[PDB]
Amino acid sequence: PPNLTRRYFLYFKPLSQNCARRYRISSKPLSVRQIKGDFLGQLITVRGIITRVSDVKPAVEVIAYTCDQCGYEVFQEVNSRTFTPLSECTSEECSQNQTKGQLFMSTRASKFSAFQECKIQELSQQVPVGHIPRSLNIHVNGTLVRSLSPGDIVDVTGIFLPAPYTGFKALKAGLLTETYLEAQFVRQHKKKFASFSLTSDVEERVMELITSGDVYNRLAKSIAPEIYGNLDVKKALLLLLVGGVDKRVGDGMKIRGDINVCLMGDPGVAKSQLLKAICKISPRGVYTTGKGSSGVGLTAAVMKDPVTDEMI
Amino acid sequence: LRIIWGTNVSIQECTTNFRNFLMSFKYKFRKILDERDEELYYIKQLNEMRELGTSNLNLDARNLLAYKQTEDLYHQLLNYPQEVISIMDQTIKDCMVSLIVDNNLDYDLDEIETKFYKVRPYNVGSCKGMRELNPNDIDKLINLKGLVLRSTPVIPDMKVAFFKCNVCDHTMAVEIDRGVIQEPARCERIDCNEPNSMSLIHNRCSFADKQVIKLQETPDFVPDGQTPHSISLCVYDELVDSCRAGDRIEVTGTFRSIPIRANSRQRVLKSLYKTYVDVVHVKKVSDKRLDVDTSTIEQELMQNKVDHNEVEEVRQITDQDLAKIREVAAREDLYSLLARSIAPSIYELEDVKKGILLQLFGGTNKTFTKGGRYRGDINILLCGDPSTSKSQILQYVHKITPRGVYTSGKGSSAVGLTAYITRDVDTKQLVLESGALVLSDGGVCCIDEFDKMSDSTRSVLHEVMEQQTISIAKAGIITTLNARSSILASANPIGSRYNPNLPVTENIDLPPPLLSRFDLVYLVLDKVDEKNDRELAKHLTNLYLEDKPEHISQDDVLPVEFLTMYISYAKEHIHPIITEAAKTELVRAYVGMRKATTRQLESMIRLAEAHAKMKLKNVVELEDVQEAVRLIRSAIKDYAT
Amino acid sequence: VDDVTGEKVREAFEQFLEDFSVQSTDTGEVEKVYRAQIEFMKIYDLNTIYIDYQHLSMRENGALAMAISEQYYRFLPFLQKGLRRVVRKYAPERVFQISFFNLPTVHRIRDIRSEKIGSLLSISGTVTRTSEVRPELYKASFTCDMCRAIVDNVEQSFKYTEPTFCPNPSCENRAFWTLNVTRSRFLDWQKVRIQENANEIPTGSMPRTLDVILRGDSVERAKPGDRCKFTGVEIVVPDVTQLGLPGVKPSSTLDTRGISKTRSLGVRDLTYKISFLACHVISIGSDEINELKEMVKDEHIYDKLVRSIAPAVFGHEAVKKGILLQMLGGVHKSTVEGIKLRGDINICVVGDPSTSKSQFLKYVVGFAPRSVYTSGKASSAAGLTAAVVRDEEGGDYTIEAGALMLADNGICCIDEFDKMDISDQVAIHEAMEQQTISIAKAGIHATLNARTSILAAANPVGGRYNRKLSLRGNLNMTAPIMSRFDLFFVILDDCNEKIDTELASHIVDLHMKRDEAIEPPFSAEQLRRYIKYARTFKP
Ligand SMILES: Nc1ncnc2c1ncn2[C@@H]1O[C@H](COP(=O)(O)OP(=O)(O)O)[C@@H](O)[C@H]1O
Ligand SMILES: [Zn+2]
Ligand SMILES: [Zn+2]
Ligand SMILES: [Zn+2]
Repeated sequence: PPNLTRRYFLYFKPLSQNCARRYRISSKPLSVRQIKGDFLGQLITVRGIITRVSDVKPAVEVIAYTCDQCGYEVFQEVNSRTFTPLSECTSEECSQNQTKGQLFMSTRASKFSAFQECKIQELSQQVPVGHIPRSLNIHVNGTLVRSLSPGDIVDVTGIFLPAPYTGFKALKAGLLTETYLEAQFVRQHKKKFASFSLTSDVEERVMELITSGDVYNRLAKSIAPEIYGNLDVKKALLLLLVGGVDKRVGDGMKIRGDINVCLMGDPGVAKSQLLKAICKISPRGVYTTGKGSSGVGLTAAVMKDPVTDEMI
Repeated sequence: LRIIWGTNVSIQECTTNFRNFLMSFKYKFRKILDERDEELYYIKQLNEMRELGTSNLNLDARNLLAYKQTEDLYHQLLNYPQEVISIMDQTIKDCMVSLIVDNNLDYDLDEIETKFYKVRPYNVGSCKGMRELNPNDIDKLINLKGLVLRSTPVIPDMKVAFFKCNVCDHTMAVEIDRGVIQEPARCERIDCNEPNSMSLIHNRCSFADKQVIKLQETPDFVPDGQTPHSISLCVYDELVDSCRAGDRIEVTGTFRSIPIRANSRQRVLKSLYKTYVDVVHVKKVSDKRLDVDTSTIEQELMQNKVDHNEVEEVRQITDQDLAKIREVAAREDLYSLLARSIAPSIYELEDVKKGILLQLFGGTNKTFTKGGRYRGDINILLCGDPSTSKSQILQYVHKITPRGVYTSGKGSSAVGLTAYITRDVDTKQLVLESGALVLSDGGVCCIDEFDKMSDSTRSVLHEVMEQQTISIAKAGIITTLNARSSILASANPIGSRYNPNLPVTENIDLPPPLLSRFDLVYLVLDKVDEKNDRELAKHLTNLYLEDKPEHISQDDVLPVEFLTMYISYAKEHIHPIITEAAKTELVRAYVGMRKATTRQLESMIRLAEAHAKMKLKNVVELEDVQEAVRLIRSAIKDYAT
Repeated sequence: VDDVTGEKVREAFEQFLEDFSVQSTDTGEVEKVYRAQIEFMKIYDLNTIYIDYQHLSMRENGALAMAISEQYYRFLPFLQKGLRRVVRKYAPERVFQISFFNLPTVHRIRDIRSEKIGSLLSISGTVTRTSEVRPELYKASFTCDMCRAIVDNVEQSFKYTEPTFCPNPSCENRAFWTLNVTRSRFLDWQKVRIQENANEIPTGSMPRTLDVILRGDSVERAKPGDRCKFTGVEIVVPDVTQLGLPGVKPSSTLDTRGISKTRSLGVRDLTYKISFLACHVISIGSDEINELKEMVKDEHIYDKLVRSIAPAVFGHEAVKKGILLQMLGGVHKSTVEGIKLRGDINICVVGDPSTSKSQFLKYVVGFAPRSVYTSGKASSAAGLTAAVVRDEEGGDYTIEAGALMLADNGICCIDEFDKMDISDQVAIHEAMEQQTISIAKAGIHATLNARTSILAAANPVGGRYNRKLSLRGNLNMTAPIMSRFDLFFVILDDCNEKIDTELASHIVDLHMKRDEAIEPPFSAEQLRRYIKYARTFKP
């Protein structure tokens, strides 16, 4: 088949509706809960949050089977999770042959492409009243596997698709389906620090920003204006975000350009608006309570992975 | 033209170019890489090795990068290493007997024609862990750096498929064909024709040796949100009993893929291929840190000897640097220059740093005929104000020491310190995991915040501070093991901001005996005054003044390398036996200092004998006792209260 | 190829056996007794001979042995045949065993690779288990599925499944068969689990282990929890545990080439473990009459025996005395009802750290015949006492060799007493109250017996023992466990400069490699035999 002559994957991305409204839609940011069944495989954009994705790993799309005797190749095709190999020689020269010399396979001629899974979880403000939200799975392949990391706003795009499960063989009525979705593109409203590069407009943004002046105290003014005053502490948070400067000893040590801050004080005065604005704006952000699951939930877990036997 | 299918690799041209590079390589990389006497870099290996009868050889990548005619060989051994090496194992015998032509020899030629040869490319182009290996670049020469968790037993594999016919007093034989066996069902038609009558025996057949190793990956860069992975691989025969728990490693190999079964029941398989690595060479040592005790590991040495595998166990030396060492030891500013050189980025902390270095010498490792052992390790404590380089010192030592683990606070337990038992995710069987205590068996065991630790975790170190032996009695496991690691750790004060006028043997939130049995402690009070503060200020600022502190090399500081190698030769070749003069100055020292127990006796001797090891004496002396008791009373600051 | 060779080996070997006879006249020229060996064997019909390697490898320069030791199994059937011939030749319902002892070399388990296959090779290790005698398929009949035609033969080692040939071959399918049980021969079996020894071990290490299997009358010479020196050949067996592992996996398949027109491929997967077998095993790990007759005649030899039992340690005579009577047991029989006693005695000591308590442990575990050092803390009682299997490897369960189950007629030296758990001291109490134990899990019940004599190690609450309070408020361990104790000791220090100086002298002299500072009246050697005399004197 022509699939092993392909030196190119494809990964779509849908429109942003800003252009669909130009000249006049189809796929809005949707829920884990608002599938409505009929949206299997239709074109879609889901938001939410990624809890846990496994590591990228390889998976066949096309076999390379060669003959010992005929010296010719065979192309065994799989799209399932599984297959059964091809051992006896059904070759084309062995067809016109008494003896049927055994064939075997390759480790390089045989096509490959990776396969990685990810779990969305639902956004809070769109859960209806009193309702415990629910989960979902996606499958990805190949190139875009590296554009996903847990803890972020996301707008996955693609298509929601089925697969073979029926429950577990007693609580059944037939035709039942476990399911998944296709990954083709990632946008996220949170731009991590390592995606930065200047251009002919964002440099203009920084320009017109710096042009006004008073830039330092202006920043520490714009930090969470919902709450009153104490510019000295808004400034200290700004500096916590900066972190500092990394320096290396070059003798087997470095030292952090990193900050650590505290705001002791009595109640009544505002305390928490700060932290919530912080984790609102800063990426790679985190809130915790004080007590509850502090035993290990601030710490490293141990878990087996669904899609592959491994101790992650 | 000669060429391989799907390949751009010639046999004989590779042989010729190999040979010409081989006849022509004379420290070229010193010239072309950089600015840095000798001649024919490689050829000496190949001249020397013959009389010693060894079928191995090591090899760089850079020397191909240096020589002219090897730049294309680089990308080809890279892509087709087992193929390029199936070539070179032949090109090597070819070059051998093309070089013997200029020589007349006693008849050693009964062997080399019967011989094989193999290579080991070790120092190669860097690779970024595991994540980089998207499937584009599977099955390629690769390099990595990390440490060990778990070792399996030996996989055998059919290597000669013996076959017993049922009749006609006839055996049969057949070998493996890309990793299978196709039993000949027939019965050797001529003598007897029974088209499926034959049997199989194992005790005849030839077996391979294969082993698998769990490894922890220790990169130099990671992305935003990273965490450890645990990878398996495969080594094969003549490499067995080399790499195990307690070792950091730089390594090489080949990344590959493989599927697995759905069951023990039929041939239905997985769309996704489990990955792995096959092994090409391992690097057990390096430059930026010293090596194992040469006494500890004797049985392993003589085993590798008997096995005729000689991949490294100890770094080797030069005589010109031996002389360099006997020169550098002649001067008398050792006892301070070592100190100034341990930590140029830091202020004085003289006795502190000196004690660090003396533990890095360790001391004495004696045994008795059957009923004694006394080990070179002295358990160390620190205490005093925060806001100093205590933690920095400790990170530094944990780096620079080869065999050691770091612990913090109350997040640790006896279970995760002595043996614990678990299950494999692949085999689903009951396999164990070694403990962080025993992993450092020989070297460093580092802790921080000793005070808040659980009394359950603090209960175990009663015995480790004496015998270097943990014991276990839990599920299916009964064995008292060895944990020769040393202890080196911080304590924090009682309360905060200190209490100058109080018995500091009570001012810690820590009881007496635990503290008294430490061989030595160091104290980090503040004593605020200029002439110690401004100097430190510039001392730490001029670090920041540069992008990295090379102009810290001023004020007489050594490099790490001559230092570490001097240390290693010291650690590995001298044995100071105790002397008579030191008795009368040690005894009175201990007794008069009692005015708090007998362990500081053992501390003084195990540290003064290290003072003797330093200066490269094969004897202790009275004087070592002097600085010993001196610096002890300086440590706890005898004069104040 | 050895169709020619092996019978020549047979001839050469039976020649070796016969040409040697009972010499050693006046303890002179050793000639080899194998003739009278099998004579004295046929006296009892045990059929189970020994061989020495030395007196074999003398003749023919041992080049005989050099290749035999690697290619044993190829010649082994022929080896036994010549014995049968010799027995036929010189002696007048026959199955046999053989063994070769006193090999020169040792290989640890790590010292065994894939070239010693079918090779005799001597290993030593340790035991943690035994298993169930189950008599084994030596010979066994079969019968035709269409007549009473019996076949009294067997495929024996593996391939235990199917003969072919029928006496009256006229059959539609002679390929398969029936069976029978009685026209058969059997022989015993036994399984252990073999284990590393401590004095040979690496770093970052577990005692790597593996299975060994017995045969024949030499069985009953196994034992749990003891070091042993085995000898046999590198038997191996299939496995599938080794699945999920990398790289490629061998697989067997019959040929379909050169013959055609005749899972249909009949494919078997093959992957194995390297177990071991044993031809013979031994328990590793006179003028003595005059020796002990001379020692006993003294009077202060009490004091000698006292002081000689921890020259490694300084003073504290009470420790010495108590430990010297601890091994000595009390007569548990002196009753009439059959309600009985915990005849032995028990110990503990207290003392602040910076003390030499653990020196005594390490001594006695470095001396004791039966003993163990353990945690005191890092242990479940499932480790002390025996947690057992639930019907694994098909066959029935087997009681695990308990750690605290051990110390039969001995000791379980245990340090770190204070940090014991709730349930472990509970179990200990149950162990001490009677001299018996009861166990259960998965419905199974147990009952065991022991007379354990503990010495162990106290650690006070803060370590500091307030001299003006009583024992209980400081000990922190409940009454019954604090009770049953014939003895308690205390070891606490103070300023005495004259004696402290000589103590430091002793300590620092100990950093003189193997000095003569420990010069005792005598050593462990005669002590152990003195104990084995004395344990059974009955006053
Ligand atoms: N200076 C302020 N201006 C406006 N609202 C405030 C101010 N101080 C406190 N509040 C209100 O009172 C609450 C204070 O809660 P906060 O101090 O953030 O958490 P906690 O009291 O638990 O530390 C907030 O909901 C906030 O809206
Ligand atoms: Zn074909
Ligand atoms: Zn035949
Ligand atoms: Zn029949």
